[PDB]
Amino acid sequence: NIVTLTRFVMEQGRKARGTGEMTQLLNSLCTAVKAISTAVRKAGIAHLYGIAGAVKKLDVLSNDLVINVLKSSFATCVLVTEEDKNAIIVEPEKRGKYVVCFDPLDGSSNIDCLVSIGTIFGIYRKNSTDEPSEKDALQPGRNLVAAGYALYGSATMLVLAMVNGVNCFMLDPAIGEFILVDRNVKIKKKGSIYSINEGYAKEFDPAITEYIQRKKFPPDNSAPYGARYVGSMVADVHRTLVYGGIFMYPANKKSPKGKLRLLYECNPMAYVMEKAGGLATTGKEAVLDIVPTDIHQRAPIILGSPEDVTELLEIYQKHA
Amino acid sequence: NIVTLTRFVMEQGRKARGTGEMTQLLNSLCTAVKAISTAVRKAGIAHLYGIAGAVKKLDVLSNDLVINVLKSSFATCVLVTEEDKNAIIVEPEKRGKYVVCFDPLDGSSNIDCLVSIGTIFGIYRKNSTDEPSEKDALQPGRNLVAAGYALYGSATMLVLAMVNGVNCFMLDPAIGEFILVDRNVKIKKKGSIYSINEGYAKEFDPAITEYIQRKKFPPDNSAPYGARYVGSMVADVHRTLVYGGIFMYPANKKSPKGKLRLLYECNPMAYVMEKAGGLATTGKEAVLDIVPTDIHQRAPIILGSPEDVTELLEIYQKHA
Amino acid sequence: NIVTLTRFVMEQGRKARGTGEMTQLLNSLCTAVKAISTAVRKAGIAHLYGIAGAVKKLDVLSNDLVINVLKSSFATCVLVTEEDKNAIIVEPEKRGKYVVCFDPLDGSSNIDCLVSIGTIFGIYRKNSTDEPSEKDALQPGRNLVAAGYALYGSATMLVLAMVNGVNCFMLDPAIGEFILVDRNVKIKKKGSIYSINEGYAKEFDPAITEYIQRKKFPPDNSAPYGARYVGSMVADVHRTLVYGGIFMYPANKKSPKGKLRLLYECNPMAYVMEKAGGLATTGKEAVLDIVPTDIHQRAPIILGSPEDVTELLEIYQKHA
Amino acid sequence: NIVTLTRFVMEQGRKARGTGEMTQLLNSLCTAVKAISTAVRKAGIAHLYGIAGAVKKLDVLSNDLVINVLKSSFATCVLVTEEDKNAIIVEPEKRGKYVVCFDPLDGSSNIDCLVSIGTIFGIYRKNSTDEPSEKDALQPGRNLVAAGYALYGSATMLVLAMVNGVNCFMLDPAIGEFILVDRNVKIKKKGSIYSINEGYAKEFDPAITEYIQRKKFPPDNSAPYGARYVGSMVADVHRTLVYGGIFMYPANKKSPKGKLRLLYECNPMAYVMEKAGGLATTGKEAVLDIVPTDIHQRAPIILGSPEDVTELLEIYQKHA
Ligand SMILES: Nc1ncnc2c1ncn2[C@@H]1O[C@H](COP(=O)(O)O)[C@@H](O)[C@H]1O
Ligand SMILES: Nc1ncnc2c1ncn2[C@@H]1O[C@H](COP(=O)(O)O)[C@@H](O)[C@H]1O
Ligand SMILES: Nc1ncnc2c1ncn2[C@@H]1O[C@H](COP(=O)(O)O)[C@@H](O)[C@H]1O
Ligand SMILES: Nc1ncnc2c1ncn2[C@@H]1O[C@H](COP(=O)(O)O)[C@@H](O)[C@H]1O
Ligand SMILES: O=P(O)(O)OC[C@H]1O[C@@](CO)(OP(=O)(O)O)[C@@H](O)[C@@H]1O
Ligand SMILES: O=P(O)(O)OC[C@H]1O[C@@](CO)(OP(=O)(O)O)[C@@H](O)[C@@H]1O
Ligand SMILES: O=P(O)(O)OC[C@H]1O[C@@](CO)(OP(=O)(O)O)[C@@H](O)[C@@H]1O
Ligand SMILES: O=P(O)(O)OC[C@H]1O[C@@](CO)(OP(=O)(O)O)[C@@H](O)[C@@H]1O
Ligand SMILES: [Zn+2]
Ligand SMILES: [Zn+2]
Ligand SMILES: [Zn+2]
Ligand SMILES: [Zn+2]
Repeated sequence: NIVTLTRFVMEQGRKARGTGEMTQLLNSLCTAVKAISTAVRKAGIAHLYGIAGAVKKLDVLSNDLVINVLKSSFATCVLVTEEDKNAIIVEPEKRGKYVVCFDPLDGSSNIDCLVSIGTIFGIYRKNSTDEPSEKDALQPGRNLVAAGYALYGSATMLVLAMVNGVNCFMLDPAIGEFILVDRNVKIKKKGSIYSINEGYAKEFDPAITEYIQRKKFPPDNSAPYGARYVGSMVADVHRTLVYGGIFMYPANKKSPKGKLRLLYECNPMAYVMEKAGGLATTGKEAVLDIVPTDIHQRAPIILGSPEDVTELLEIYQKHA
Repeated sequence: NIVTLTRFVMEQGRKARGTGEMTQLLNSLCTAVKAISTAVRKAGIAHLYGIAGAVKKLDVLSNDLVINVLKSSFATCVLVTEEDKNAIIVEPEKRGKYVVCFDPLDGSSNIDCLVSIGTIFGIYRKNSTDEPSEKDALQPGRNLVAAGYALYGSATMLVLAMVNGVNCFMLDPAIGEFILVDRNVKIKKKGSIYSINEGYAKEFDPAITEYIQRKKFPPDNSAPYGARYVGSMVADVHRTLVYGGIFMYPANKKSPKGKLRLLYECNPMAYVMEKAGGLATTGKEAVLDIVPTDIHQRAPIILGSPEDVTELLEIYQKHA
Repeated sequence: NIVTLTRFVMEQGRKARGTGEMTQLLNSLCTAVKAISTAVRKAGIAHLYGIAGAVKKLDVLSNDLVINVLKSSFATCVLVTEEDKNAIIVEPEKRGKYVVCFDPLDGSSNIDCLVSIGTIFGIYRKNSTDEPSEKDALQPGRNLVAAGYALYGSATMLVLAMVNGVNCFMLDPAIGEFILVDRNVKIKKKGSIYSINEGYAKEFDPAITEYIQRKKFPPDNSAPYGARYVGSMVADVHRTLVYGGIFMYPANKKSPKGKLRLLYECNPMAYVMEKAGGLATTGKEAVLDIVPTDIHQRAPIILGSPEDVTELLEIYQKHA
Repeated sequence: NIVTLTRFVMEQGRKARGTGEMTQLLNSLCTAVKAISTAVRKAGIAHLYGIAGAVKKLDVLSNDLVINVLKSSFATCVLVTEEDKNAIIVEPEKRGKYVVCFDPLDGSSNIDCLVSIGTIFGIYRKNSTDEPSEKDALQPGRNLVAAGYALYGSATMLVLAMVNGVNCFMLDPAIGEFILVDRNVKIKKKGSIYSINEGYAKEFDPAITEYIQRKKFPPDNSAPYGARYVGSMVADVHRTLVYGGIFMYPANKKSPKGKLRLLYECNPMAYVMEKAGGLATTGKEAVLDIVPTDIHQRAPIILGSPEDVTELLEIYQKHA
């Protein structure tokens, strides 16, 4: 009773009576993630180092792989990449109805020191009948059909959230299959870890400043929270999902609108947190309700266990 | 030309005119690290999920692979594991002269959320003419013949430090060969990242507190440091070696002698840092000079780029 | 423009407007073949040999893997295995409409000396509405919906024939995907290799005896045919498919009805040869037209390039 | 306990008190065979089929991997390849004392239909005090220091024969390690399989003809032998070593000096057969005693179980 991702997606497409265009897209996504995972684990590196006698940095190659494999699903009309200034309009022969927003290799500062990196994606349905253009990507994350990420960590995991729930799949690289290892994931209501880059403590607003303080010096004299900040949003959000706690990347003054991008970092991760029973907020509003105006717009985000996120939203409220 | 770890170790053994007993040992570490890497990446997991009809949790397995493959080398007499209450004395039939101190899977809290984990090891030459015992492991780190670690991060890397210097080997998993990618590694003199678990801020001593303060609000008005703390010592020490900066786990009033263990976490990493041109101090003395009195003794450690560690030792001096 | 087997099967199921039950079955088949290929290449063998301190012969395990993965496709009601005396009736919860006939590891005498072995399968649609029983498997191969084989040779290849043609897919074991490498395969009209076990020359009928003779001593004094007989039907039929020539395993007197079994050796391979433009005959009739009476019935078979098979059928005719 | 090939070669080198130059060489063969095995199994093929948007045919690549990884050993002075018109003299900077004769990918006709293929090698110690030349390769096979082959069949196996005997190592591709699975291999005294290309029956001499006749129609009325002929010498010789029997490629009147080459096909396999207790004859003399006069010279060879080869030498004597 092994459920593979291939079996799971097809079963879901059949219960939903899709024409199979969305199933084709998700199957292409699973193929693109396995190919990236293999290049990230450095298979074939001996050839660069001349094992047979005698370039593509991993993020450019992860980008070429997601664009090609997704264009050949015949299921997308618009692609937005973290790595590309403009939205990619798929050629008419290869068009389908979906819009995919992705970060091809997340945790750019973490690539060379070999810490966990990952791929983040969100899928929208084209809501118009005109030529595909950037406009089709500019939808609130509330409109996502599916979103998720693949983590290339000690093992590779693909986490997929759709209307029905969040499920986690582990890649068995011996057979190239993702196996369902966690069905219907729900985040703990309260965690014990907070995750933020405190080197920006000087630019933090008073509510963040107050909340961190409370985590280190708890008023009630319970144990302080542990701190963890891997530096790759994928890696820090996955641990928040699996262990609980809170992850924050607020507006500071170098990034006054936050550093993380809305369509392919914040919205995918916000949708997974909400399908898992957590909250994802800007501090003032829910991330999935923002209507973007630029495909590379930034938003501050705080996401994680609902009691921890509620505790910080109450501090935001008493500072107005 | 492709220098594999097997070619490198055999040539270093030839230069040194060793009998070949330490080359057999280093070759046995290379095999155990490859077998742990494959298990960590979850190859064969489908069989656990019933793919063929019809769990040695990853740290017990890593522990069992290092002890067995190292007894089979005929090169060791005493083995000290993070996982083991007592020193393991190798049966006289497999007995050789080296003492191997190791942490088989570091970053215990990070195993389940799939963040980078790793193996740490230090090798001593047995010095007594007595029967092998715990005592042959209780040598200052200054007496280490070789030390290093394997990081199972986005790719698997082995870093080996011997008298000659520090060399980095990348595993090419397609051929099961460690390839020399970075020779005679030297840490940057000053970095821009500090790494510490700030959840313990209530229990830090005043030189640590003052130092974190200067990193966040620089008195000379230079730019603040970035913060990173993955939570696995191997991953944080490895990013410190490759990018620079400082890593700290001081005594807090929960772990008043520090948390990390001297024989198999602090001494191996101190020895690597020192052969790469950096420092490793308790804040009061050099880690490699401590005379161990217990195989599971703990020590504080501060390590990293020479200028950053020196800056903290200055602050430690204006407070005593 | 890579076509993977997953993309190809789904596209074909959509053009045919299947409910997706056949697509699910073929996706399970692709997962079962990858798992067998990995166990055949001996991944993990170091664990039998005690790498970590401390049974299922490859054909019993290949059998357990095909039965479990096919039962969990929820698409089969009857299974017939080379290795099982009785047909397997799938439990009602897991039932679907298809009947699958398979040889789990072909070339039993070739397993231990490591020569090419393979998996052979044929799929029928249940043509009745009564309880599944052996009767459902007893259909002429003319009724096959899909048939094919996976060869675990120097590389792993899956050859799949359905009404529309024969296509060959190569496993890239680095990502676990089968990639379409040969579309719409057609066998050469005449080949230059004959494949038969000549150690039975004493029991051969006069038409076989005459035909071999003509291959070694050609009347017209052209070049003799080369001989090849790997000993695994999969391996010998695949070379016949790809290079042309003829493969024969006639009735001799130890196997007076031939040695090869009809439902899971002869019919699958006969269907592939006919979709590829070749012939497969008993010598008297076409193999796919035999109506079987026992699920483990044997049939002689001669298959391959049509001019070569016609030349031997003309000799059969002048010996009556 | 797990004996890897790296552990075995290093201990044999220690027993023999070698300087370590032949251990470096055998370790370089183990690495080149792992890299050819991965290429043969087609890992990374998706990249050729455009998975990332945007061939060194397998024998050229195998050739380039053996020469490069062997020059990098600093252990060879002359290399003779099946693929190379002339002997390769290693640059004085990489020059050592051994002469390596090899066939990089044997079974050229079988590469495209994916039947077992393999690598064959023989190592001589250079004997002249002269500048290295073709001449140091022209030594009788009796002067070989080590010989063996790698078979890329259903699993990858390395068979190594040195003075001590023949040992078989299975590649565990999950960890990239060759594991000792069969120690001091001895061929059966009499087998029940004969292997020859009978398509040449018109050109065989009368002792071969008579011998095949006795195998098919036994005069003492014992059971006929089975016939097997894969078509790749490594695969057929390997099945002869493990099951027994006889392998023959006599001179036919197309190849009157035989087809297989003395330095890198016949001598390596003869040396393995002899260390396993079997025979290797041209029909007239022992293969290992022939004095080569050309690095690409051909010889007939008959090899296999002692009683079967002796039976054929008897027939060869009643005809001259
Ligand atoms: N594999 C899938 N699993 C989840 N829901 C899907 C699946 N396939 C399609 N559906 C649902 O059906 C809609 C249209 O399917 P489609 O015709 O394939 O584009 C999708 O946008 C989903 O809401
Ligand atoms: N492979 C090696 N590379 C580095 N130094 C080694 C090597 N092998 C041995 N040596 C040095 O020589 C000493 C004795 O070698 P051994 O006889 O093998 O125990 C060791 O303690 C090292 O200091
Ligand atoms: N993936 C497939 N490719 C080939 N034809 C198929 C495919 N799926 C289904 N069809 C055809 O449609 C019939 C019924 O499909 P199904 O409802 O899935 O059982 C099959 O028996 C085939 O003839
Ligand atoms: N690893 C080895 N195993 C078998 N015998 C070896 C080994 N290494 C060297 N010897 C023997 O010792 C000789 C000289 O060793 P070397 O100094 O390395 O060239 C060789 O020609 C072999 O006969
Ligand atoms: O160094 P800081 O400022 O903390 O930024 C890290 C954040 O930005 C991202 C976005 O791509 O990393 P990075 O810039 O290194 O590429 C996230 O993965 C991560 O959470
Ligand atoms: O949770 P904190 O207290 O920060 O401790 C993490 C430190 O301890 C160690 C030691 O084993 O991790 P862990 O307990 O999770 O196994 C180090 O890897 C790590 O640097
Ligand atoms: O030894 P012979 O009689 O030639 O039989 C081999 C034939 O039978 C099969 C059937 O399973 O092999 P085997 O008995 O060794 O298992 C075929 O793969 C093969 O073509
Ligand atoms: O076709 P025949 O004449 O039987 O020759 C096959 C023999 O020659 C060799 C020598 O290289 O194969 P091939 O030409 O196909 O490369 C051997 O592997 C094999 O045993
Ligand atoms: Zn990012
Ligand atoms: Zn640890
Ligand atoms: Zn069979
Ligand atoms: Zn050859």
